[PDB]
Amino acid sequence: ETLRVDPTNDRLSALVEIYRMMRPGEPPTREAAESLFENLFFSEDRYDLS
Amino acid sequence: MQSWYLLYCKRGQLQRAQEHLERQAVNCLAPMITLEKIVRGKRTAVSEPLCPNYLFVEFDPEVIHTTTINATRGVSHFVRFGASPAIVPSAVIHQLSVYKPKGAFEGFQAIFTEPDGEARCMLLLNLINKEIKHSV
Amino acid sequence: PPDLRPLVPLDGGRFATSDLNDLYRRVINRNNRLKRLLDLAAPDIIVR
Amino acid sequence: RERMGHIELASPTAHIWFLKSLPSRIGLLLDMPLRDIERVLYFESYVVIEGGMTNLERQQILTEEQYLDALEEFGDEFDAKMGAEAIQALLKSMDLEQ
DNA sequence: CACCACCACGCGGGCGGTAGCGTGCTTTTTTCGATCTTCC
DNA sequence: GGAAGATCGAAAAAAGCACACGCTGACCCGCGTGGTGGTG
RNA sequence: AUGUCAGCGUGU
Repeated sequence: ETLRVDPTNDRLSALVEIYRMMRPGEPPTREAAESLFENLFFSEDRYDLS
Repeated sequence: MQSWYLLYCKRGQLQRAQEHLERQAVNCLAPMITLEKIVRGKRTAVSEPLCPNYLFVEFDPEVIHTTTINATRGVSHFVRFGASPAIVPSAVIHQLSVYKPKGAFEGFQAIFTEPDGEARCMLLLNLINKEIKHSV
Repeated sequence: PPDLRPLVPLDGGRFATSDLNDLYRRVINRNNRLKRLLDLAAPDIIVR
Repeated sequence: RERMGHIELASPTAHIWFLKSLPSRIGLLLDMPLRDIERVLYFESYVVIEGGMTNLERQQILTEEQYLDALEEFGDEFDAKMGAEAIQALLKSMDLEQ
């Protein structure tokens, strides 16, 4: 059901939607979305699960 | 693809932002007019920016995002015509680069001959705004 | 009136916070800069 | 204790109390959405004042490209202003009784 | 007379950064896109 | 038979959260530029 | 002859 509700259909589309959520107004670009998603949870300098 | 934007950098930090942007492969342009200034010596040869706290930036938005540029050290903010940042045509900046000492060329000469920087930047901004309006 | 937004001496060479005075000074700065921009016939990309 | 001062504003600015306190008095009076008013107030979209004989009507919000296209095609007498002065002119133009 | 030190100061603003910052309340009002329904 | 009125559910934004008193600390631009001034 | 922030406490 969540997949049916979900409008995205590809990895780039999902990254673009996430970037649009995080930074309203800024133009969603491939590089920007990739960097944001990588730094959100998979970067040691930003995420630290002690 | 490749475009040109305007950046208002933090006061007194023009060269720092310039070198930081050069390190990021962004083509930074800032006119450097050499004239005579009233100093302890009379009318010494001084090279000064056309107007401080202003710099043209050539960078592909796809290659480098605008958020990175806004977070570059030494820069304060962008110059945007409306919600989106303004785009500067290549012809006008190319002409400005070509005409170092000097219709459009008359405007460049008029900008260069004025000895008041606060008026120099306003005249240059008027010229670029006219060129943008003509282009669009 | 100034008496309703007073500047309190701090017996140490400095003064109090004076929030209203700060906001008024900010507004005055912006108004003066806008006047200076307008009287120089600045383009509609900067005065905006 | 009593004498007040005044600052002559170089450009008109909207009073925040009437603009923001829901329901917006400016928006209710002009029958425009709060988003459109708040975006024309902070200089991001043009707004028409005199529709004239052109297709566009009085209270239309236009982006930069739309305004430039209108000025290119029907660039004779239509008025599309920008900012708080535009809203002030729009309020002045509107008649209350009719 | 450059030469280093010292102080006005002024306009400037979100701050610092080659980005984000926020994460244990409840009620009321708006509003705005999505659905529907329905009706002329 | 498709546009407009009705619904509606969620997202957002605002407004509120007792009284009185006592005490403590901590603070109340900035900052980088330009002008000025003594100097060896 | 202030203000504010934070903390502690008293009486309800």
